[PDB]
Amino acid sequence: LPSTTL
Amino acid sequence: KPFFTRNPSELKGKFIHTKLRKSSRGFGFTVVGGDEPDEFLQIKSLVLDGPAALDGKMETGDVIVSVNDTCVLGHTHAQVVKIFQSIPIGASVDLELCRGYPLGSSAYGSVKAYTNFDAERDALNIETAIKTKGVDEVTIVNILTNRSNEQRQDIAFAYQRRTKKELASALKSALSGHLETVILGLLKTPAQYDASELKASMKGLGTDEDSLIEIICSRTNQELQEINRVYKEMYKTDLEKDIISDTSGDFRKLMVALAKGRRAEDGSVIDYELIDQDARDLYDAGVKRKGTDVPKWISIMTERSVPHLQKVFDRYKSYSPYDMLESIRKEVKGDLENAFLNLVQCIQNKPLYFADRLYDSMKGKGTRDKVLIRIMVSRSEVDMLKIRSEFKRKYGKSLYYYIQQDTKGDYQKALLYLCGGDD
Ligand SMILES: [Ca+2]
Ligand SMILES: [Ca+2]
Ligand SMILES: [Ca+2]
Ligand SMILES: [Ca+2]
Ligand SMILES: [Ca+2]
Repeated sequence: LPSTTL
Repeated sequence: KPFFTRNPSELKGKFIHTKLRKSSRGFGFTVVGGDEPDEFLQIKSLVLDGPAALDGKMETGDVIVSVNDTCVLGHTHAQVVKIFQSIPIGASVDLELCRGYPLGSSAYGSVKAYTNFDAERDALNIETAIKTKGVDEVTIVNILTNRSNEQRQDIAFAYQRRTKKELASALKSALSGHLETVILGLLKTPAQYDASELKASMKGLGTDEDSLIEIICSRTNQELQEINRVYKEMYKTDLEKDIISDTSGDFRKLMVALAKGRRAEDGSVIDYELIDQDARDLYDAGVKRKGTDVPKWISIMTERSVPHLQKVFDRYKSYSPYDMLESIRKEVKGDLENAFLNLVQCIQNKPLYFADRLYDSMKGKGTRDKVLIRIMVSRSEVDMLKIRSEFKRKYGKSLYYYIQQDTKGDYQKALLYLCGGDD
């Protein structure tokens, strides 16, 4: 599970 | 595994080049993938009125090919994220994006995103088909049954902008019969489709409990929150209170309870004590009891997780000489019996449940087109492949074959496209 806000 | 490549010459779709200026809140998009070694990085979402969305080129599911002139095919999520965060406010980033690979589709749907998707071309083609002398149904079916539901929302959007007429209005006027029902059903989002079908099943004292049961018993919590939301948007009443109007007794109780969609989520640990406890409780409440304690059945079957209930029904066979379905058919009757049998089928094997409903809709004189159509529309991007393999295992011939025998013309062709395979 790979999520991040850029 | 999904498709990967380190070489841009081997990427399939189309390429988008964009330049974004870093704002006080970053570039305004989240990235997914890049932990498994051979994994694309794809755009998961965009911040509305943020730099990426305001620019308008980036879209969800786009594969990130390169950043600032450096290929990042096969970069980890951590390496890429670092590249973005190092860019100072007011500096810009160049992004090469590949469009055509899917994000997050079901591996068990029959209908897949079309990879060379051109919403504008399809809108143009469907318009040309609608306005052909004696409507060109083949093209309409050929296109809409081989686009994903969200590509159809894009086609509808482009069609409305090109003609200033809604697509669904133009097709209602151009199509007729069961073909009309399929195509109009396909055009709705899942929540809109299920909401309108729920509405139609409650159109009065002539309530179609079979359809209300099928949707309410088979939809997951997530699916139901969305249904409860757009049902109130669409019909300016809560789904719950329309159920309270057109149902009564213990049947109303069980339908209200399921339709809330707050079943327990899948636990991480299997609870063997509670499994045996529930299995005991179900038996106590039914076969071994005078009459039957319906409230205890509603409570357990609507609240526990689906994997937990699968093990409860197995463990129940230790206690009852009749399994859960046979007990139901002995303890209750009518709409309540129907609802219970439908629910237990969905918990035990949801694809087999739909395969049997499809078989029932065709096996006899004529066709229960309403059920046949709703299942093929609603399940086509969900579990149609499991439904087909369950149906073939049990009935010997494919689902395709039964559709061919029961339906004809463009209606049949639309249903076979939704089915998938050539047989
Ligand atoms: Ca480059
Ligand atoms: Ca025609
Ligand atoms: Ca009894
Ligand atoms: Ca035993
Ligand atoms: Ca039949």
